Amino acid sequence: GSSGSSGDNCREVHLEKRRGEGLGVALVESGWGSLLPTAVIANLLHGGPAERSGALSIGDRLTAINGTSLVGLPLAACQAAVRETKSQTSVTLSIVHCPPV
Repeated sequence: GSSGSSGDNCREVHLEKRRGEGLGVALVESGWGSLLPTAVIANLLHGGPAERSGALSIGDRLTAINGTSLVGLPLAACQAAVRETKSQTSVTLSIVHCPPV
């Protein structure tokens, strides 16, 4: 049925880049958390396929890319996976969508 319940709090953001086009994203290693670290956007290329979106901005925490659960993996992994997209003409970024306290 229509899967919809308090469990997964994220936002799927698909993009359209050119074959071999730099995604235009900069992630780093974060400590904040409970058991494992998270992927936090350190910097973004003001003028890329990811930024052009407007929603994805420095800070947001990445969870996966094009269907690649990165949550848990070290920054290196995310840095190696985020690069692959370069060749791809599409990019699906999924970050956390927490409510405005």
